[PDB]
Formats: sequence, C-alpha cells, structure tokens
Amino acid sequence: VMDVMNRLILAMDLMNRDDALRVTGEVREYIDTVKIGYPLVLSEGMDIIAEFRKRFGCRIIADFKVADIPETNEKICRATFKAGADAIIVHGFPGADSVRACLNVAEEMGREVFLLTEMSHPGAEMFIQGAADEIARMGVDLGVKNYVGPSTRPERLSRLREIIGQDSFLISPGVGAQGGDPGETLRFADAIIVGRSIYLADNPAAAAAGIIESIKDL
Amino acid sequence: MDVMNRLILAMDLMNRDDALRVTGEVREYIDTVKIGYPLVLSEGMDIIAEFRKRFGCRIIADFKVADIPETNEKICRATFKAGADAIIVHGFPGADSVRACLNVAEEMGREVFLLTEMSHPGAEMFIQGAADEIARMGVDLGVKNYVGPSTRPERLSRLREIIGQDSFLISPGVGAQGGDPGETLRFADAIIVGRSIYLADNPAAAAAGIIESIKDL
Ligand SMILES: O=c1ccn([C@@H]2O[C@H](COP(=O)(O)O)[C@@H](O)[C@H]2O)c(=O)[nH]1
Ligand SMILES: O=c1ccn([C@@H]2O[C@H](COP(=O)(O)O)[C@@H](O)[C@H]2O)c(=O)[nH]1
Repeated sequence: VMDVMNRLILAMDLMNRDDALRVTGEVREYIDTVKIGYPLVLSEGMDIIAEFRKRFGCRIIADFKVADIPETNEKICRATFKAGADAIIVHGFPGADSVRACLNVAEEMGREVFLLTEMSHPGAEMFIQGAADEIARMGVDLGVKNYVGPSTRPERLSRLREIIGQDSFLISPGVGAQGGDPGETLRFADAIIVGRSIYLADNPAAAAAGIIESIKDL
Repeated sequence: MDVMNRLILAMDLMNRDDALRVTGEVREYIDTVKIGYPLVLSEGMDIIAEFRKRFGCRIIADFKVADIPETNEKICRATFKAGADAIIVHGFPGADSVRACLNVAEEMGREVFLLTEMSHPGAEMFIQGAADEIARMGVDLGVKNYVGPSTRPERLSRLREIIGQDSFLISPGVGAQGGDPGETLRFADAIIVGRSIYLADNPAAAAAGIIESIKDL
C-alpha cells in the first residue's frame, strides 16, 4: 500500500492555482500525499496535476468519484492517469461492472483504484448507507485493495474496516470541518483526509502541525 | 428547454480536433450538445466556450455530480462559470447534495438535471431499487429536469409517471447500449446519442437516419 507520510492526506480544494500552490507548498514538510478533486481541476485544468508533481514531491489521488457507465468510466480513468494521477477514487453505488471498468484501466496503466463505499455528509444516510456494506463486500470480491469511508460515522467506518480486512488500505474524509476526529478516525483508517481545517486556516502549516501533534502516538 | 429534433449529441470523443469536426458534421441536426469528463479532462473546460463560439449550441455538462454538499457547490460553480447551461447531478448521494447544486443553479440562472436510474447493467445492483424514491425526492426538491434509462423503457416510463408530463426528461442508452430512439421518445422529451453517431463512418448520415426513424414524433 502507499506510504502516506504522517497518515495525513491534504484535500486541496482551493480553486485558485496560486492559492492551491501556496498552501500545498507550506504544508509540504508534513504531507507527501495530496488529494486533488474537481473544484481545482475544473478551475485550472488537469495540467495542475503535473504542476503539483513538479513543485512538490507528492503522490496524487484524484478524487473524481467516478460514477458513469463502464465505457465512460474507462475513458475518465485513462484521461486521469494520463495526467499523472497515482490513484483515482471511484463510486461503488453504480455497481460492479462500473467498478470493474476502472480496475481494468488501473491494471493496464499501472495505477490504483480507491473504492468509495459510504460517504461522510448527512445525505449519505438516505441511500448510500443502506447499500454501503454490500458495496464494500462487492469491492472485496472484485479484488479492490484501497477504500474510502466516513470519519463522521465511527461505527460505520469500523464496520467497513471489518469487511475489507486489516490488509486493505483505508483513507477517510470528514475530519475537522465535517466533525470527524483525527485520532478516533485513525483507529480504523490508515490515513485521514483533511481539507478546510488546513487550507482555510491563517497558517496552514501550523494547522497541519497541530493535527499531527494530536495523533503523535499513532 | 427546446431541443432540436429531440436529439442530444453525447460528444465523448477525447481529441479536440475530432470532437469539433464531428460536432460540426452534424450541426444542422442538433442544437444541444452533452459534454462530459472524457472530453473535458482531455482538453479542458475552455472547450465549452469553444463549442458555443463555433456552434452556438446549448451545453449540458454530464458530470454526474456526486460529492458532499460543499464540494458539489464548487463543482457546479466552476461548471457554470465555464459556460454550461445545465449540469447532470446524481441523486443517490442524498437531498442535501442535490440542494447544493440547485442553489448554485438558481444563483447563476442555470438548470440542474437529476439522474435517477442509470442505463448500464450495474445500475440494477443498487441504483434501481432506490430510483423511484430518488425521483420522488427530486419532485420534493422542486427539480424539473430528469435523466432516465433508454435501456429500460418500463423504468423510464415509471420515472415519467412520477415526475409528471410537465417535467423535462432526457434519456441516454440509445444505440450503442441497445435503446431504441422511437420507443425512448414515447416517454422522454429528448434522447441522448453518443457512439451511434460520433463513431459512425459518416456521423451526419447517422444523425439523419436516427431523425428519419423518428420523424413521426
Ligand atoms: O464521503 C466523502 C468522500 C470524499 N470527500 C471529499 O473529501 C474532502 C473533505 O474536505 P474537508 O471537509 O476536510 O474540507 C473533499 O475534497 C470532499 O470532496 C468527503 O468529504 N466525503
Ligand atoms: O445512465 C446514464 C447516464 C449518462 N450516460 C451518458 O450518456 C452517454 C451515452 O453515450 P452512448 O452510449 O450513446 O455512446 C455517455 O456520455 C454516458 O456517460 C449513460 O450512458 N447512462
């Protein structure tokens, strides 16, 4: 599995190139893994991935929550890996064929797929939660090794961990801004994803240092 | 939304030259183009303005938005800023995530299309069993534009039943995925067609044939 420095992944969702670069560079010493999503990519272009690689020695996870039909998923994955992303996050709710398509491209292109089972926001309780256990089981049966679960619902994250086993890799968003706690989340997740709590702080570096200090024993 | 010939082109080619050429070859048959991530992540969001400059067509961004509320807002804002007239949003992530999109849409005067049931086989695993409730949620939220599967006419019909004849409904899955143009239009206001057109040796003739087959409607 990827070796995430300090078990902390930066969710760089600022939508300005200069601000995104400035902030990421300031926390550079505490993180070696950055999660880039559509807010930044649709504002600055996929070339932002290469720029982060050039400026920082950071691993890139594209949080695109792929959720299309199989054929389209393949194209999305190919475009994303061509851009230099190390891994891509895919939605499990659209079913096995859609996930398999992503795994096929990842295998062919030598990259990784992360399966998003249950989401962290309140609305996730409406339809995703009830299917999350089966989505995880589906992922396990498909050979998925990397997963995404909610920091906001410890009991759910714990169940996800059980389903995928200790060997699987698990990252979890919803820490900070959404209410999740760093330490509690790392009881089940291999690494935590943190966005606003860091990038909106007056001193992003200090915010990141503070989070790491709080989980030092972990 | 008045879609010419009730036909929406799914422009999923990933080369700017090919996408513009093919879209130009069928420009006389359509005035509505659906652009998605295959093209946008390969050529950039500036491609939307290029399409408007060269064709003037309306643009539907099929981004199947499926993030948390906060991030959905950012995605829609970025998308409408690029010139998209509408954006397709997944309903599976819940009401708050859909409302987030509706908020930005209202603020920027654009439209949100709610995707309720997908057209591929995998949609049967988790999406289908929640589809009716997702459509009802859309109605409660005041959504007026929807996306349903051409590949399952009975499901498309149920979707139409739930949203009413006043709501607008578009449907992908025509051609490549097995859906029939005419049967789909029995329930949907417009059909979405990608490969059956853009992969054809002669795209223009392909579009003309599809339109010819539905001249009655
Ligand atoms: O269930 C999920 C999956 C992914 N994210 C993503 O993780 C980040 C959380 O950011 P923040 O709340 O720390 O600012 C965002 O990029 C968001 O899109 C969630 O928050 N919830
Ligand atoms: O349930 C859905 C929702 C959207 N699309 C989209 O509609 C187009 C269908 O293209 P094609 O099968 O006509 O080539 C693609 O852009 C695809 O991503 C589907 O096929 N199924």
